[PDB]
Amino acid sequence: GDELYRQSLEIISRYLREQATGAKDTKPMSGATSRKALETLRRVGDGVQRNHETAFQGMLRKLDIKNEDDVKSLSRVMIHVFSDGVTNWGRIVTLISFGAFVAKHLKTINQESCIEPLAESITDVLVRTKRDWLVKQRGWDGFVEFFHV
Ligand SMILES: Cc1cc(OCCCc2c(C(=O)O)[nH]c3cc(Cl)ccc23)cc(C)c1Cl
Repeated sequence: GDELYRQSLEIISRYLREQATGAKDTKPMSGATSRKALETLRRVGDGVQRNHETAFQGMLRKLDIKNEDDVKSLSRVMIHVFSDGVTNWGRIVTLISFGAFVAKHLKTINQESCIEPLAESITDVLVRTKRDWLVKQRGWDGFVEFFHV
């Protein structure tokens, strides 16, 4: 995906590590288009883990994530849930927020090494399945606008 992929991997990766563990990545992060996306994501996102906790918990249970090898096998189930039907920014937040929910879990069991791979995985599925649509919304820029004020 090049630019779209590089940008999405940064937003999602930082958001997931931010979610499990505190704290920002101080490194400046080819655009402030990314900073604006992280913040929109940070605010619209924290609700979702709240509201869907039971369901999220159930899904994680089925998944059985213990190690890095398990994270590498999640793509098919991840595409399965994501690509059915209608696309919107809200569905994307849900893909990303679960990813953050899964990421928190990864930390608890001291597998924080797995988070980067989880992010790569999520970004692959997002850009592969929804690429054309995303380009149409202008990508991350379209995202911040859709949720603005
Ligand atoms: C990181 C990650 C994200 C995923 O998101 C799939 C699409 C979002 C979604 C949707 C959805 O967009 O229809 N419904 C969900 C329900 C639960 Cl319990 C969890 C996620 C969703 C799905 C999986 C399996 C994984 Cl591992």
